[PDB]
Amino acid sequence: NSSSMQRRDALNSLTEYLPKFKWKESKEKILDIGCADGSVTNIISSCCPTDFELFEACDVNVKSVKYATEHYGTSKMRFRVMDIESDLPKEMKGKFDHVFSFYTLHWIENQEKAFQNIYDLTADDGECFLTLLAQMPVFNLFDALKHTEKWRHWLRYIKNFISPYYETSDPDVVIELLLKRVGFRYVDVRCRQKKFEFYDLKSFRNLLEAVSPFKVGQELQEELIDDVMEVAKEMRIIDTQNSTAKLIYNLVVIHCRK
Amino acid sequence: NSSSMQRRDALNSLTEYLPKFKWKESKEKILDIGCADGSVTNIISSCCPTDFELFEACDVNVKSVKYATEHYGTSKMRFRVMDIESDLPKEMKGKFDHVFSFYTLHWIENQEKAFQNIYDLTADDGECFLTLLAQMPVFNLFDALKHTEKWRHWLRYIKNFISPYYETSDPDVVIELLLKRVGFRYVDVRCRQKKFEFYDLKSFRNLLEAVSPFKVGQELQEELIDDVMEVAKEMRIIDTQNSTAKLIYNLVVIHCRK
Repeated sequence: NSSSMQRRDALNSLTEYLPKFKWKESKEKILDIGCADGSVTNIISSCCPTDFELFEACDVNVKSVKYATEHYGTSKMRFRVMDIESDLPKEMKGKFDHVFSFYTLHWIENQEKAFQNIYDLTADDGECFLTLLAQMPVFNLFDALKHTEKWRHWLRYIKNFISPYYETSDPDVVIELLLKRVGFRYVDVRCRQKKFEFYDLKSFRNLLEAVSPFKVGQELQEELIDDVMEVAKEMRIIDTQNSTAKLIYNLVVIHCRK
Repeated sequence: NSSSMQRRDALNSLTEYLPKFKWKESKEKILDIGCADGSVTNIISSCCPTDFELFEACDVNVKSVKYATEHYGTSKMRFRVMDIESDLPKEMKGKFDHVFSFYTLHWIENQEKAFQNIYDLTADDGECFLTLLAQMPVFNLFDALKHTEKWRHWLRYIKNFISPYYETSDPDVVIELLLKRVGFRYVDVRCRQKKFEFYDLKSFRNLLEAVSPFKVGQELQEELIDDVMEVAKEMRIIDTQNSTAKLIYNLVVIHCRK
């Protein structure tokens, strides 16, 4: 049960960039896109040196984890279920002075919609701090499995989708070009190479079981992840001699203002 | 219910210094002095890029909060009740490759004992990352109340104690001199000026109620903290016109090796 790399990365990126944004607000309404567990939300709020006396809003699509935090993240700092790929509830358009979107580790289908939503959810002279993934071997892992002669036929009807910036050259400029066109006045995108090591394959298997894009039966789910773990060895994502797994991935840190 | 300044400070100091220490260990046993809520312990573990497959040990003196986290911080990463001012359980002498001690906000009676314990709890070529408080108006606040003609007589038998480094000039050199004498081969002590603002007096009162060094009856505890809040206005720790409270305090960041 480790979501640690998301938590570690959310943390290091937040701390590194805290000094770079200006709050200069008497009241303040802050939104956190892809909250999941409130572990990050709870440290964000404490690390934010501003008033935000109420309406620290946060959303996720998985509604079990959201409610699980509604019980734990506590009151007088709102929780919600929401998708940023869905059409915007106009009620909260331009409601938030600060938006946080740390990477989800679920493949996103439509980016510019999500970016346009981040643009529409932000008030004026309001800041956005987003991180997302340019290269992530976990995505490459499942994609390969989707293309094994065993599974290729049965997962054909599942949509791979496309990121206009994922595993492209200079994803930082691509995303900068996109965000300006969406209307963002200030933007500052940087690539950060990250490494996360799993010291037992059981920990690695639990991530893949959490992240699997595939809806196999309780019957098959074992067999599926067994074959992903095998593909992971072929890919050298797993060290077969150490029984370790190292993820080398590229993080895109977006700091922008409207 | 905000322990945020301890959490915010633990965080910023940890992240800033993560790149500066070398793990270079195959196994690893890590101890966290003054754990309280496992909020910091849970982010430390995720931010530590090392094996520590088991024996991530942690202690506090208040046994309700410890058990409260034993239920929440989960298994295969040990919890314990312990005081670092008490005589060392030899069982864990030189057991830990990394020791963390983020400041407690309770006045410590004996430092060199605690420092000597930090020295005895650490294995060889093992790192210590400690933060503690050089100047903190909260301590000055209660001290003044201890010396009001109303309370002076009734709190006379309570011990004020002394820090050889607290509200001294160059506390950084004093603590460096002490830690070397304890035996530490590498030491690197720095002063960090910190500011934390409370935007309502109710939040401030809840801290003081949590931190109060004084054992007044449920009957009197209200009257006591009412008088601390009044002393806080006299001290200009509380802005009477904004109904805010700003804490300007000095943090001592210790990075050392045996």
